Amino acid sequence: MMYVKLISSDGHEFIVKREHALTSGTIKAMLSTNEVNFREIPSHVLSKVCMYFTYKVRYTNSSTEIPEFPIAPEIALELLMAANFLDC
Amino acid sequence: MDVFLMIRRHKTTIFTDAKESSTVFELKRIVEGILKRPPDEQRLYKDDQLLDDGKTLGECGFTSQTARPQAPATVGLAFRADDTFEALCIEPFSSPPELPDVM
Amino acid sequence: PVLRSVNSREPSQVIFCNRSPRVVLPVWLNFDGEPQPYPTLPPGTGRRIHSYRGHLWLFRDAGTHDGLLVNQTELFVPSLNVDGQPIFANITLPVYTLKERCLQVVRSLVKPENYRRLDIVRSLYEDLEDHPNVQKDLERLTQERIAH
Ligand SMILES: COCCOCCOc1cc([C@H](C(=O)N2C[C@H](O)C[C@H]2C(=O)N[C@@H](C)c2ccc(-c3scnc3C)cc2)C(C)C)on1
Repeated sequence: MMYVKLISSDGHEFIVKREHALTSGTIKAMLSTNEVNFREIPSHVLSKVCMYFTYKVRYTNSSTEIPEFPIAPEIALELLMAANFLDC
Repeated sequence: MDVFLMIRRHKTTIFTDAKESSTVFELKRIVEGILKRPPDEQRLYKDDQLLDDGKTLGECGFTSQTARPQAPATVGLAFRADDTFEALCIEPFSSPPELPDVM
Repeated sequence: PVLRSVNSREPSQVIFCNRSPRVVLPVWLNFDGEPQPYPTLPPGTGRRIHSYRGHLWLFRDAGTHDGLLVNQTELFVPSLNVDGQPIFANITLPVYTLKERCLQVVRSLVKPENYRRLDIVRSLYEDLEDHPNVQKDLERLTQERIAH
């Protein structure tokens, strides 16, 4: 379907465009199914992952000046582990 | 001009974009297409402020400068639970652990 | 040997535009393929440069050596100036992978001696230590040209 649901370890449900979620090779495999559960990714990490998908889709193949993707120091370690698992 | 949003209710968060010129009502139609609830059973908020259906997202404070892809703006959502609207409730995200000594 | 500037001796005026929030390190690949570093560019700044046709340039973050794009690609080759009008070299941040961006932030917060003290998988420790390097990228770009 047009949108997919990504559920964090703490139960937050993130509804993102299917195309945006396909940025993650891991999610792309898990779908090919309209919902994915992440028992190791909390909401403060998964929300940032979804913001990254939006950022990536908006700024890839674009000549408009690309801004820095911000990562708070407090989330950096978990976000790194999540990015590594998600292949994105 | 595109505006990047997080439409939030309880433990639900929708990541979507919309035009700055698009209306609050048109955004309710987007929510309808996702969560299958009609606009009459929806209330949209910017912080504690209830948003009027005829107002544009730009008029509601959602501009390209404040609703970025990497830092989307939050739109609160409340549904009508049997003729009476529920209170706006947005469950906060989990807390990050304490910053290690190495940081 | 392969990735090197051509000694054309034909001047080409270029404007290096740092459209990134990083301090930029312009790198010229000399006639032997060796990277030669040039003076750094602060974040929103531009510089008029005297270079030559067929010369090769690449741009990196001056402090961390993170890769940057120039006109949406890795290498910049000054071309013929039409009407003496300079060639634009628009230096922008690439869309880094979320993994690479996380590695950058972690590298910026923890000293390299304390990478092993982080509670992460062994492969991620190695990923942090495999910091960006111009010589490694030149080897990679050279390998990718052979495939063609
Ligand atoms: C006219 O025919 C000449 C014939 O002579 C035979 C052909 O000559 C030459 C001359 C050269 C090279 C050369 O000069 N280059 C290499 C780049 O192409 C750039 C150029 C160069 O160094 N320009 C000077 C002016 C310069 C440019 C940029 C800066 C920067 S970068 C960031 N902030 C600053 C301030 C600083 C200095 C020298 C070997 C260094 O290679 N072949």
